Amino acid sequence: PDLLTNVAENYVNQDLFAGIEWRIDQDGKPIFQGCAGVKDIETRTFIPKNAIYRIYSMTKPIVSFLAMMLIERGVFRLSSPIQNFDPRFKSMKVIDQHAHIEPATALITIEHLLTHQAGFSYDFSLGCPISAHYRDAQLIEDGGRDLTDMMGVLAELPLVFHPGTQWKYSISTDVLAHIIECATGERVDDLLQRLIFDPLDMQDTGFSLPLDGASRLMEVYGMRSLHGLPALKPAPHVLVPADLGSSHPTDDPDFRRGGHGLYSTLDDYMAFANMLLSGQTPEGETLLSPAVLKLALAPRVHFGARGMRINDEPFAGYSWNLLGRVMTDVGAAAYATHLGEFGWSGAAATYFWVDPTKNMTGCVMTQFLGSQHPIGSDMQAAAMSML
Amino acid sequence: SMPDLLTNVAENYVNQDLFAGIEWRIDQDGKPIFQGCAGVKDIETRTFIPKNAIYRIYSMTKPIVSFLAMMLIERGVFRLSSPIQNFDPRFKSMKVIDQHAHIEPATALITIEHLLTHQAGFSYDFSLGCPISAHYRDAQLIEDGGRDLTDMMGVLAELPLVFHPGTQWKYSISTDVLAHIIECATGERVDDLLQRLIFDPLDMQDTGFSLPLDGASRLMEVYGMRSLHGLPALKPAPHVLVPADLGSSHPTDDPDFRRGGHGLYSTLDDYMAFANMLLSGQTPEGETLLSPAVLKLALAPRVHFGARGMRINDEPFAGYSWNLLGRVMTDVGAAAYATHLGEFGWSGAAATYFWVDPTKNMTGCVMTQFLGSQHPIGSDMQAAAMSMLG
Amino acid sequence: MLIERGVFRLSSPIQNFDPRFKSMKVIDQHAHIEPATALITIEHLLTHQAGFSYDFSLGCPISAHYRDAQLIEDGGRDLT
Amino acid sequence: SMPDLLTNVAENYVNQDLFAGIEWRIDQDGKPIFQGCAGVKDIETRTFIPKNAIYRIYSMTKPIVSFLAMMLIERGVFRLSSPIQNFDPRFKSMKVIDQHAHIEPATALITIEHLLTHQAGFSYDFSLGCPISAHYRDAQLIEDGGRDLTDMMGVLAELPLVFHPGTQWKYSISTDVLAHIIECATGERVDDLLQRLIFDPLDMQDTGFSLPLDGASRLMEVYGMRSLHGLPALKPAPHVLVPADLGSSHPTDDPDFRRGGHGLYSTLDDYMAFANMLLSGQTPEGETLLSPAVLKLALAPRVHFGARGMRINDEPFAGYSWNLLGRVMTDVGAAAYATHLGEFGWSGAAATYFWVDPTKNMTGCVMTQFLGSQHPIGSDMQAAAMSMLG
Ligand SMILES: O=[N+]([O-])c1ccc(OP(=O)(O)O)cc1
Ligand SMILES: O=[N+]([O-])c1ccc(OP(=O)(O)O)cc1
Ligand SMILES: O=[N+]([O-])c1ccc(OP(=O)(O)O)cc1
Repeated sequence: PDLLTNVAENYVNQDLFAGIEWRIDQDGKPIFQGCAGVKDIETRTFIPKNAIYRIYSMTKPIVSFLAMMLIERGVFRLSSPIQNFDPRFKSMKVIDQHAHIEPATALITIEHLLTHQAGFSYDFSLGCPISAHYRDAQLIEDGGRDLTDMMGVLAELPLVFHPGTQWKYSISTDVLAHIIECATGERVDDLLQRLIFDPLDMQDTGFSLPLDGASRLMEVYGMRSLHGLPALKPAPHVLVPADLGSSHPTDDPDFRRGGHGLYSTLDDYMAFANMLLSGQTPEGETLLSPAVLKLALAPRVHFGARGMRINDEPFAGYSWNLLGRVMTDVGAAAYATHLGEFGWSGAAATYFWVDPTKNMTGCVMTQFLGSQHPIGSDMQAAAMSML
Repeated sequence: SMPDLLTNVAENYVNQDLFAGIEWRIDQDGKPIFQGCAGVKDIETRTFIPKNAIYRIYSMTKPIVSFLAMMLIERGVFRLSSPIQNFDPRFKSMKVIDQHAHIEPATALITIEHLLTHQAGFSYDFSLGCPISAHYRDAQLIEDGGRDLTDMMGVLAELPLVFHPGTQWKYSISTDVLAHIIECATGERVDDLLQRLIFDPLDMQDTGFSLPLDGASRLMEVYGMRSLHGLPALKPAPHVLVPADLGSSHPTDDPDFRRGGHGLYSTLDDYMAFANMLLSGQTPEGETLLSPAVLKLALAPRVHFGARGMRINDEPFAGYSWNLLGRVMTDVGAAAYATHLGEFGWSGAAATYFWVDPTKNMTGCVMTQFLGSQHPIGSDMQAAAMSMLG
Repeated sequence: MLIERGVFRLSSPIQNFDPRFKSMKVIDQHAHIEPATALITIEHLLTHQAGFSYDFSLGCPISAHYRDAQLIEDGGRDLT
Repeated sequence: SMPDLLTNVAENYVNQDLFAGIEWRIDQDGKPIFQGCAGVKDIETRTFIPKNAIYRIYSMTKPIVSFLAMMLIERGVFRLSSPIQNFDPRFKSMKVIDQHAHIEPATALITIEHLLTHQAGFSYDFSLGCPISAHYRDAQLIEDGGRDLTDMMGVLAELPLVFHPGTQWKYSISTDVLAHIIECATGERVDDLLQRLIFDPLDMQDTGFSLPLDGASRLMEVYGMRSLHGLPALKPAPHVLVPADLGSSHPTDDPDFRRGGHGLYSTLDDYMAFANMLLSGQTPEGETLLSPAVLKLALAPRVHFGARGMRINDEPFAGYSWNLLGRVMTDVGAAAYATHLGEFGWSGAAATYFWVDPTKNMTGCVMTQFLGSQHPIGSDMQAAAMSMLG
């Protein structure tokens, strides 16, 4: 049966998500797709054609792919120290949970940024020795602050471990976007447009809305604590519109970030996902060589007993490569997958995957912050089970 | 023939514009042997240090409330092993948070002993890098001095600890929890218990959580830029003699203000009475406040530290272990300033400091008011006194 | 099959379906008892990593209490 | 000037309906310095505590049988290193079981020293979570008091140990094994040996495994809900003053009942005679029961514990190590109630407790009958006496 529809319709019928779209492609063509629910529960408008989503950290694989392109082109390399491009990142310090501060004993590199092993953290990180100082500095909160200036403020704060030595999901993709700007003399949104979006015909993807985008923007729900005091337990899963403050503007021509901030559509994100199966456009234009794509996808960070975790939530059987998660042990996985399946997700519950063993890609688009229901993994499992 | 190094230290500090006013006294065999004063009550006015000047002693409150706990143990109200949840069920089912966002139930009950040793897993609002201090600040545990002790404890009780009770050491709000548990166990207020069991018998008439009737004109001005409850600083505040803003954390005339870990006003003379008593457990007249057996139980080294040593916000207390009342010198060859084996006492945020040295039958106290001092005046005065007493 | 059908998932805490399994404790061979520090999941049950034992388990810190409770012995008792 | 905290403790316990009747005595320099009684013989009848009241002292039997072992060592019957299998071949070829169902041969012989230190690997029927206690209960080792010591030991000998002899510590039935090995080595009965070598010389006329002829009317009633040999409890039995059913585990008039780890009846006065003797190894008249060298051998700390400390059924004995006769205080800074370095003694299941404190030439004993007390009356009485003796 159509497990994907059953999952999505159950979520809508239980008042857990307002609206959901999905598509799964094989060999670059749709084999499953659908939608459930509405754009917004307040007026129950149907999900529009080419509906627009805040994809949050699904921005990261895109910005990471751009960095790989610049590496291939010789702009910098995995081992390049970031201080070479912005000296504000010379002389970093490292703080610990016992209030001890000392100089970093290793320089932060491009590779560290792409692997979240640089020692940065995130404003919303619970129990973190530095997240209070991120919150005070409004790093995530102040969406109106130019990328360049936000980085100056971040650069003055201590890391939470010595670069290279541990893993922690972090604001490092934003650092990467900034370093890209320093290295190229170009803005990251312009680079993304020219090198990735245009070639893949992703006309609806950017850090601001298309001129006709307002009526297509999905409403966002949920109570997650994104820049306030980190919650000691998850907020109740209730469909109430989320307040994004000034963290995520719709029409700021200078808003650009590395770790979040893109608006996209299901169709646009599917084009990016399909490309990751080969490094080419559908017409056959190369965006990244097979060699460098293999370098980007190979498992690079391996995890101990407790596995990969973010705010203590597990990613069972996953390792980290230069673009996001990668399945390295089906016997440890918590939901259907195959060896080498890779991808990432976003705070508003958007999720995608690429499964090279099946030449398969999939994406679930929805808008819920702080979900207590792992819709992304439920939809991947459903799709896997339908092959 | 040794010169007066005590006066020299105090004088230099005042002449260097580092502290406004400083008073000190060192007693031996219960009688003053060195004493002095330097500077003024306040720098704005240069009013002279009044007779019986009054100081906010902050954590020098801790040895007093700890001593009261020991008296109650001696009297059978509770024991070191008593789980605090027996007296306040709000402390049943504690959780423990870590630096990786992981929360789990505590695997051990918090006891009276844990509170007196700072091994309960509590923290403090100003603790830099702490997995929970952000939640303390949001709750305004320290900032909101007007909140009753009992109500503040209800808010604290809902927060997780930062390690499992008994398994580590971290200087903390646990003495406030102890003051509260004392009230739960006895059905009395901690300020009344302190008044009747300690202050009255020792004639400490100027000591309490609010100013005496004639106290306002005797209150020393407090200086410095330490932030007691704001975002913890990444480096020490500059040492500048500017008056400190205490907000509403340390009221002068709130008849219900009472705490375990700070909040007392006292005077040099009153505190010396307490310190001298600690040499024997008796009042000068010979009333026993605490038997020699239980005083020995309280002073014996109880928490021992591992290479890193005892630290608070990463500042070292070199060669010190912890007993039920505060610090205790356990290795002179690791000490960072003059002392003798067994020397004990504590200090307060505004740079007040005292010690008791049983090998010399000596006590010492320096009183001053500076929050966030970059100069360890307490240890400098102790070292000076040690150097002067053979 | 029920996982494939979406009834629950490997990571589902069992207490979500029967709250009698909230607040489990853990015993050891030295008589020490403490609260469990992790919730039991469907995956734990399928892998025998939940911490349960068996009435007939020799040397087990809890099998005596299973035997006293007749868990295996009392076949007539309803599963629930 | 210190008030009578001993009477206060006892009184409160009786007035709170927590214990039926309590007697205590503290001696210094071999003469009574504090003493008293509180409550009644039995709550049903409220009969007053009789003269020379008799108590089941349970594991306060252990220091007595241990002391007899030391006398026999001094006399050359055996040595600390003697393998017990030399005296009873039933203890040849022991096995060791673990919590994972694995059984293997013991890699070391059990010695006299192992039995006196509870390091032989034996356990006890009531031990919660134990790899072997289920088999002890099936065998009715404790329950069947009517079974001769010699026969019970044959049944025990067939069971595996829970660790290899010498490698760990667990409070156990090993003192019963010792009593038995004493009988094997000497060809005499342990009760006769105790009578001749210890009770007679110390004039302990009311002490033995059966009641004196006029004993029944003097026997204190025993209360409480602890289950001595049933399925071990997952949490403490409620503390309720209801008479306890001892079944046939503790007969009053069985001329062959004798054990190493429990079973003696005694009186406060008789036990104080034993305790006082332990200060010197001599009778009041000056007969040597045990030379100073061997008494020192017996009292020196012999088993040292690792962070977790000494525990029995997970209850702590904080700051205590173990010597050949029972507990010994080795760190006052880890102690959970007042004491001095070197204080030693033991206690019994029905809440009887005694201590000897060589630094004060002091002994103390509290007698009461409550099985499974949730209130540590023994330690409370010790703390009270310590507080009263400077
Ligand atoms: O900017 N943000 O609010 C923000 C940025 C990144 C986040 O992380 P994610 O949940 O992995 O997308 C979550 C929130
Ligand atoms: O409440 N307070 O502001 C506060 C309490 C305790 C303190 O700790 P101290 O520096 O050891 O006195 C410091 C400040
Ligand atoms: O035989 N018994 O019933 C028995 C034997 C030993 C006991 O151990 P205790 O509590 O240390 O006296 C308790 C009970």
